[PDB]
Amino acid sequence: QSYGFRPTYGVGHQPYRVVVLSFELLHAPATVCGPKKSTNLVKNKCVNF
Amino acid sequence: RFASVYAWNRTRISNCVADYSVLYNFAPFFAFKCYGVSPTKLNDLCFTN
Repeated sequence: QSYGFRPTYGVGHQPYRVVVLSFELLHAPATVCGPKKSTNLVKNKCVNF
Repeated sequence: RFASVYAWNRTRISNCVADYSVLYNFAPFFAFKCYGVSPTKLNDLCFTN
């Protein structure tokens, strides 16, 4: 049924465009990633991976 | 004629089926925060008063 909007409506009735981002950071092959610079890889030495 | 805060208006509710979902169009509802009782499943609760 109709969901009409009028500018004269007050708060709580004005349209509220909503975008919700769903993540799945569950340990699995990761693709979408942030802007962190990749460094060289080092073996047999204690590091903060 | 909403009463002033110093003399607030108390209203008795008696035997009735109160649907807490038709009141969303009665007020702008800037904030609908609620305490121990949640309005989500409120329509499934029976009150002494």
